[PDB]
Amino acid sequence: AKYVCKICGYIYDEDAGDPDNGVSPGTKFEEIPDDWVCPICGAPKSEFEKL
Ligand SMILES: [Fe+3]
Repeated sequence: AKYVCKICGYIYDEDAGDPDNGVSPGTKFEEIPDDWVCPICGAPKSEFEKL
């Protein structure tokens, strides 16, 4: 699945993950640590919406 950051437009793709910030490819959005934030704008997970 893909989620968009409502603040800046960054797309979190579960297939790509966010390796530079400790999230390997395949990690579901729900499993990402609660302290992880948008790598572009710093928005918390609450500001993402599932596409
Ligand atoms: Fe963002």
